Amino acid sequence: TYTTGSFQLILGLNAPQVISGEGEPEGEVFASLASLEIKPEAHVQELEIRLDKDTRYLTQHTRNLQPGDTFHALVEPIGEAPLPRLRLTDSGGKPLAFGLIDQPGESVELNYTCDQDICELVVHVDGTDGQKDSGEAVYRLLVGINAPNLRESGQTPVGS
Amino acid sequence: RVQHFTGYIEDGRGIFYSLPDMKQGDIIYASMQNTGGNLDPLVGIMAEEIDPAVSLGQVLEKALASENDLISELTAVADRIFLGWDDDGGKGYSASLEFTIPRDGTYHIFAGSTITNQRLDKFQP
Repeated sequence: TYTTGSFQLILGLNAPQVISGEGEPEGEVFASLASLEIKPEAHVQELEIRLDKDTRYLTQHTRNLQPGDTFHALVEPIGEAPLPRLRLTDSGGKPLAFGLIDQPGESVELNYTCDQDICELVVHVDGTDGQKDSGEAVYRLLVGINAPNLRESGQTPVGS
Repeated sequence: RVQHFTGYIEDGRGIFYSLPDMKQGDIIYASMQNTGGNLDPLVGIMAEEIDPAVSLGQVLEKALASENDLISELTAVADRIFLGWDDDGGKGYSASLEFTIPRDGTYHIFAGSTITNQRLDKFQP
């Protein structure tokens, strides 16, 4: 089988002490990450959620985001269910973004960009506008990382 | 030129500090860190001393009743009340501010609490 885990890599140029495994950084750099030369890989996931009478508030946790990344989300009801509210907060609850209703008012969308070294995000979906017992309202939630084309994804959910 | 201050904030009641007779061309620096409790620092600078409580209260009045998007309404009110401000520019929720003194005169520094949510079961600023 294959193996998984974290690693430390030390590279040297005309520095015979590297093969000992104890080479301290010195001189001027000579190698760089190759993946930075091209475009990032998109990850998309879609889930179906239902807001019952006693379960009108729902939250979900997202994986860690590296600096420079982007985050998008949108919600579309299955049928005649009213549009719920959408917002984005961190793990402590500090607000970061709020949902915008499009001119064709059938969906709500959100967007964010990463600034800190590590960002942990939480997505809030709530339909507790009042106290009406609408019943079995069901919505479709689409989320993506580094996927600005979530409006027309086309491909099935890719990546992790 | 560095000076230290320590204080306590109760239910969003800020503290004013006076900067007498600054000169044009000076650069002000500010940093505010939490040392106890759940305080979320906020710092702002202005010329004429006016209590922001009446203006900031309307932001809590609107959010408490609707969607209103706090992060929008707070930025718009702050850009009117203060000449310069910062919420989370430091390590964590701490604030840090750089402000070039526009003209010659005196100014005021305002320290206090921002409007935030700290729950995941329901939204309550």
